[PDB]
Amino acid sequence: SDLELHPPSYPWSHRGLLSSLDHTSIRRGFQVYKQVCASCHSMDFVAYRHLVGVCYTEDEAKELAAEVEVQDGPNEDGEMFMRPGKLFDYFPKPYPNSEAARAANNGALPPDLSYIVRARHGGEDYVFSLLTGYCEPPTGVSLREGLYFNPYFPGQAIAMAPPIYTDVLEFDDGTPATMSQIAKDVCTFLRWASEPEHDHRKRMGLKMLMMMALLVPLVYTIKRHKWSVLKSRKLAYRPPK
Amino acid sequence: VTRFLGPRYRELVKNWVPTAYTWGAVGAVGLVWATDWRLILDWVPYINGKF
Amino acid sequence: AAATLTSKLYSLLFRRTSTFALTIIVGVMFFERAFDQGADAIYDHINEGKLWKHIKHKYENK
Amino acid sequence: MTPMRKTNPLMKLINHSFIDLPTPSNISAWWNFGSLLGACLILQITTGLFLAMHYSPDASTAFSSIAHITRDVNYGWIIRYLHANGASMFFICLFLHIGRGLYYGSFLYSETWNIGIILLLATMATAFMGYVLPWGQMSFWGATVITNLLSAIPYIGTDLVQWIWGGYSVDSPTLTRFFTFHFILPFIIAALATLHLLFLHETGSNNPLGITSHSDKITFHPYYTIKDALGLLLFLLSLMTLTLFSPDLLGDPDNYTLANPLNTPPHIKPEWYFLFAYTILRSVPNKLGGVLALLLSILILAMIPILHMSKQQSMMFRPLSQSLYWLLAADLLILTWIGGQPVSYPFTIIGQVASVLYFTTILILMPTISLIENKMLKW
Amino acid sequence: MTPMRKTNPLMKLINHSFIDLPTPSNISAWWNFGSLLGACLILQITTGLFLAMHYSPDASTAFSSIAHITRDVNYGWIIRYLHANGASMFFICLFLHIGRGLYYGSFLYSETWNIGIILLLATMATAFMGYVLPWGQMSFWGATVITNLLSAIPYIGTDLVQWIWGGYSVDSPTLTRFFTFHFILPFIIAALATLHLLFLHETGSNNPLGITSHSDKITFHPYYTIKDALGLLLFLLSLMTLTLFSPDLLGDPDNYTLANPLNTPPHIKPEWYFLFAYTILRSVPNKLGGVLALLLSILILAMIPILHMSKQQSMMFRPLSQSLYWLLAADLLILTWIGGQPVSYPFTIIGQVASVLYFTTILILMPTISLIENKMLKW
Amino acid sequence: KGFSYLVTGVTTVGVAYAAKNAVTQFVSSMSASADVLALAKIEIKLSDIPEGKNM
Ligand SMILES: COC1=C(OC)C(=O)C(C/C=C(/C)CC/C=C(\C)CC/C=C(\C)CC/C=C(\C)CC/C=C(/C)CC/C=C(\C)CC/C=C(\C)CC/C=C(/C)CC/C=C(\C)CCC=C(C)C)=C(C)C1=O
Ligand SMILES: COC1=C(OC)C(=O)C(C/C=C(\C)CC/C=C(/C)CC/C=C(\C)CC/C=C(\C)CC/C=C(/C)CC/C=C(\C)CC/C=C(/C)CC/C=C(\C)CC/C=C(\C)CCC=C(C)C)=C(C)C1=O
Ligand SMILES: COC1=C(OC)C(=O)C(C/C=C(\C)CC/C=C(/C)CC/C=C(\C)CC/C=C(\C)CC/C=C(\C)CC/C=C(\C)CC/C=C(\C)CC/C=C(\C)CC/C=C(\C)CCC=C(C)C)=C(C)C1=O
Ligand code: HEC
Ligand code: HEM
Ligand code: HEM
Ligand code: HEM
Ligand code: HEM
Repeated sequence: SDLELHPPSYPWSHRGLLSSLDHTSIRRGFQVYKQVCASCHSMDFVAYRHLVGVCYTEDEAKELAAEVEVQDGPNEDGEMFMRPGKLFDYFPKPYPNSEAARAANNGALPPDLSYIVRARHGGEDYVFSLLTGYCEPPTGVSLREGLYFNPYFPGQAIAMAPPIYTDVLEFDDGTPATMSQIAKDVCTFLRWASEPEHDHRKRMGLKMLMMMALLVPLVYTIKRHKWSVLKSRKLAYRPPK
Repeated sequence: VTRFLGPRYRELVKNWVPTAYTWGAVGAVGLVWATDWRLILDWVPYINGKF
Repeated sequence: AAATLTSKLYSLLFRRTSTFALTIIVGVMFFERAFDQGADAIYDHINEGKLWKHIKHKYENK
Repeated sequence: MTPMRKTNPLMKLINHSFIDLPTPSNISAWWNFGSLLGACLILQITTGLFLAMHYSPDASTAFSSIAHITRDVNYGWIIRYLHANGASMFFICLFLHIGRGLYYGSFLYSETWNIGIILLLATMATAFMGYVLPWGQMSFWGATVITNLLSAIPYIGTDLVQWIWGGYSVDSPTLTRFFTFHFILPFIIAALATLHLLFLHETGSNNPLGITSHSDKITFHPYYTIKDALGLLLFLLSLMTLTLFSPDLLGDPDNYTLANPLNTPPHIKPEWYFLFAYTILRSVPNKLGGVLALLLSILILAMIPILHMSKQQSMMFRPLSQSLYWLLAADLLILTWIGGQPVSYPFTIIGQVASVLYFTTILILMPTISLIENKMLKW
Repeated sequence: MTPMRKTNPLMKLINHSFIDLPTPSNISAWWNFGSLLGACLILQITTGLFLAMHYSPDASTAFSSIAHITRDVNYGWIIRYLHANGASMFFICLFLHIGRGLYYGSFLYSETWNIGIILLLATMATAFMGYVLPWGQMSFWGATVITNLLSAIPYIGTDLVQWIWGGYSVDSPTLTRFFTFHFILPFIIAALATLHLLFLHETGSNNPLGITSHSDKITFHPYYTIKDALGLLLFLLSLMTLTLFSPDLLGDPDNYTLANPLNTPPHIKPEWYFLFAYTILRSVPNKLGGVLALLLSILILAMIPILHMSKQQSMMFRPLSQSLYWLLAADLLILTWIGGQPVSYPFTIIGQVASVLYFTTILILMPTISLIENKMLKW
Repeated sequence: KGFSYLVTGVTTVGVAYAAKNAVTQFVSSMSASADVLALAKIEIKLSDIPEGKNM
């Protein structure tokens, strides 16, 4: 109803024009996603690869993929079976179809997270504020029993129950688990999942800037050199008298 | 053909030989650089960024 | 009294256009390596610890 | 013994158009965008051709295809962003290319000016069908709204809409034909551009002063080549900065969500370059009124040469006309800004005032002040 | 007031190119196949354009889309057959176009003759990639064989075959990539066709006698517009008979089966218009040597003007050259027939003999007989 | 003269550098998508297959 509360601009480590993404944050962010997120949210456009050079090594990724189970093509002279899974299978979807997901979530459909950051205004800033700020409704508003108040949601009513609290997980790194900490990591991981060319894009930008700095004055100098003959030309008018 | 034989044509080609050598070198070095052909770029003095 | 650097660079190289092209392409060969390496070092120095290549140490070789 | 570029037929054309073209010496930067437009076209063409090798023009796999380009195709993301960002640059140069003629009086070249109007309409169509290809929420619904705008025809109406759609709604058949039309039109624009240059050469370019430049003409190869090579470098600098630092600034989210025929976003605003006309439509409550307004808008450009009354080409020497020009530009800025805002009381009234002010200034104020200036000069 | 067609820029080109350029009065029907080729090109674009509105370039949906076009889409079947059969008519006209030049000495126009060779190579590329679009059993294997035949290139072959494939096999990426090339290439051919005419126009057309016809030139419009219209009517007659009565005679069945990667058909053969070359490569024992033969051949067409040593342009007054020309035509017929037959001792030797006979005729026999004919007349 | 030609000579170097890079991007896009490589050549296989058996 009322104009939605605009999230504030947070100091992300990659807000800078030339900064990059802390890859340890992405590692812990994915760790959060593996169980807390994948219950009903899905990442349709991500594979167990794309992580070999980002967070996890070759062997660790393969071992991690072995922990899942996919369904394989029809056995010759047979039927479908179940395969362990290799480094070309996308992340498991939680439900066979959208309608089944709606049934298990009071009719609400959890959007795919692959492009959520670029899909919503504010990007990760919006998500971080959304994950936190799960306060109670003010005086004078009521909500359906299966909905929760959130001032950052455009309708202030959301079917998402608070998903993250303290001590839900235990990072192997030893970093203490804190609602703010988990939110920061997962938001960074999502920003990557929607833009894995972030670091490369900015590196090329850096080279472009230095190359332009060298070139623009040089090309202007050549232009002035050729045009000098015209810019210094002097004229005179000498009629017969 | 038959007419091109003659002493002065020999003089002309001898004049232009060095220019052809330079252009041939330009083409050769440019091709390897554009294609980053490793085998010849592995014998260069310091350009060994490849592993 | 020594002849200026540019004058020597002109007579030996720039006077003949074929040599002018040859020196250009060799300079490209050399400047490409130099510029690329310098820019990469700057970018890494801006983001120590963030880039995963600096993180491999904590977990590698099992 | 004589030069070989004055005998070979293919070199005669290049010599006429490029090397020995007599061109005024005092032309400013405003005369560079012409070249840039073609350059941008040449870029778009090549950029798009490479995107076509991995795009599936189907309603069920188009969105997934783009996701695959930006995550699996080597340097696919940069190619996609260059295409998207290069389209906005096209319009920016195109608007500045048209403004120069309006200010300096280049419209007096009837033939060339009319060819441009056609080129503008062709480019506008190309950009609209390109923007629907990604098959995002904005793409799907933007096509629906703009395509339902032909129902205002008195007696035919639905027939054209259903004919274009290839069905009762917007679906795969519409996507496929738009893909083909998107592919082909740019090459048609290239042919039109050659006709544009053809009629231009008979007379030559117009200098900023508006006086005959036949006494101060210079060749094009040594001077304007480097001058137009510096402009293209700046053009690339701007384009690369936009792509490599703010890839999604002149766009809009909800294009990264799959199109849903059932759900509809609230604002559903079109692309920035198609915003001034959008406000003109909403300003008139009637559908037929709005569509006529949109068309009457472009038609004004064709009528502008007929509305000229001053005895001079350039407005450089006519300051009152200059002030009116800049007020008209500000009005266009207001129209664009309003297009980006939701429908509400202040915006609606402001849009109506801007629309009427737009038309009145062109159709009434400009001729009147031109006559007034002729009076103070004792012409 | 003088006619406007001699003052308007756009009308000057049309007047020069079509209405009023002098032409020989005696040119026979052989000189009518050039105009038909362009007409066919025009016909091939429009039909293909409509097919592009429904075709889906994917490994799985490509075959399905063709079936959908043939049955569900209105008049889809007729459009597809016009496109398919128009291709064959295009090559028939193209061969007759080339044949006329070889017989009447038109190759003396070097600039025009060389451009023609490029048009032929481009045409073949367009036709070869188009044959892959149906994605039938023959299309898949035809592309496989004609592409694997670049692994013979000294050191880059293997690297330049996977790059073309976009992978380590022939799959959907090849299909989409070929689709874009199929679309774009014909338009380049159209542009090149304008360079062909341009270089021709600066000298004028040839006549059967081989003597200059400046004494008896005629305006092109009335006489030859109706004559070319008659030719177009006859060309349409042939095309419609092929499509409306026996559409599939000139095609090869087994293309109506889904492409099976793990099933090599017993008898793989190219299309009828490409068979002559297939036999020239299948005969040479060396794989690389066969590629060098298929190329050295096509290019002897570029060498014809050098090997010319007669003192008469036209072979009309050269009875011995006529006998060789028809003998060479018969040799091409033999090569075509062998191309469609399985490998075996009789066909192989016949193909080998035909190949050597083809080459030696063009190189030695024709120059020698021309010299003897010159000696006979006491030049 | 040497100074002026030096400017031109240096400028071309920059133009050349970018040129090569740009082309290598467009050409590389046609080589092979990452998924093609992932699905191909990935055929690690255990040696545990008994004698005569064919897995
Ligand atoms: C049995 O299986 C097989 C088949 O069946 C299934 C087949 O189908 C085929 C056939 C192959 C088919 C598809 C594949 C082959 C494809 C190719 C060779 C070509 C590769 C390219 C393509 C897609 C791209 C095509 C290229 C295009 C558009 C680029 C050209 C663009 C332009 C504007 C053209 C511009 C040209 C201009 C300005 C130049 C102007 C001048 C000229 C013509 C003048 C000539 C100049 C000269 C020097 C020549 C004159 C020479 C003189 C005097 C010397 C004489 C010469 C001698 C040689 C003696 C094979 C091999 C096969 O196995
Ligand atoms: C013997 O002597 C002779 C000579 O020697 C003296 C000669 O020299 C010659 C000349 C030589 C020859 C012809 C030979 C070839 C040589 C040539 C120069 C010509 C070369 C050929 C070409 C470039 C090809 C020309 C074209 C072809 C096939 C046409 C392709 C391009 C097109 C425009 C064609 C049209 C396609 C059309 C319209 C599509 C059909 C669809 C239509 C109704 C539906 C379309 C709908 C839309 C766009 C909808 C858009 C909607 C939009 C934006 C939505 C808007 C919504 C709103 C609400 C506003 C001859 C003949 C001769 O005999
Ligand atoms: C201000 O003052 C000025 C003026 O006024 C005074 C002026 O007037 C002007 C006048 C000039 C202008 C504005 C300039 C612009 C003018 C115009 C009209 C604009 C025109 C624009 C164009 C034509 C667009 C140009 C670009 C186009 C079409 C696209 C170009 C690229 C391509 C087709 C693709 C090229 C190739 C690419 C990327 C390589 C990738 C592909 C491959 C290798 C191909 C893969 C293989 C295949 C097809 C296979 C082929 C072979 C096969 C199957 C088999 C072979 C055989 C076997 C045996 C295997 C100026 C400059 C000016 O300043
Ligand atoms: C684990 C952290 C977590 C993140 C990050 C996350 N989800 Fe969701 N999510 C939903 C549903 C249902 C919606 C749609 C409406 C809503 O939020 O209730 C949604 C919506 C969202 C939205 C915004 C929707 C919009 O339209 O703006 C984001 C962002 C999101 N999820 C991400 C079910 C879940 C469930 C299943 C219990 C879990 C667990 C869950 N969500 C946990 C998470
Ligand atoms: C859409 C693609 C277009 C291209 C590729 C193009 C191309 C060009 C070029 C290269 C020039 C020469 C520039 C100069 O000499 O100043 C030019 C001039 C001109 N253009 Fe366009 N143009 C396009 C669109 C338009 C449009 C939409 C108009 C609208 C009126 C237009 C009107 C003109 C006029 C009047 C001139 C002559 C200017 C003068 O004589 O000073 N053009 N065009
Ligand atoms: C003036 C010429 C052109 C203009 C103005 C133009 C404009 C556009 C625009 C604005 C988009 C959507 C960008 C986005 O959604 O981010 C687009 C998409 C596209 N265009 Fe064009 N385009 C032009 C020429 C071409 C050509 C010649 C081709 C030939 C293949 C082409 C192929 C495509 C493709 C494949 C897409 C899909 C974009 C995607 O998948 O992300 N375009 N075009
Ligand atoms: C592929 C599309 C082609 C088109 C649209 C085309 C068009 C034309 C036209 C309209 C003419 C004049 C009228 C006529 O001769 O009937 C002509 C003449 C000519 N063509 Fe083509 N041509 C094409 C390909 C070729 C090829 C492959 C060659 C190979 C040799 C060629 C060689 C010639 C020559 C030598 C002439 C001069 C005829 C003369 O002087 O009498 N053309 N062409
Ligand atoms: C000289 C110009 C052209 C030639 C020689 C040519 C030739 C061919 C050939 C031989 C086929 C095989 C069809 C079959 O075997 O059933 C084909 C298919 C096709 N071509 Fe064309 N083509 C030309 C122009 C075009 C153009 C301009 C387009 C689109 C703009 C196009 C689109 C298609 C499509 C969609 C198919 C698939 C039809 C099918 O699978 O039956 N073609 N082409």
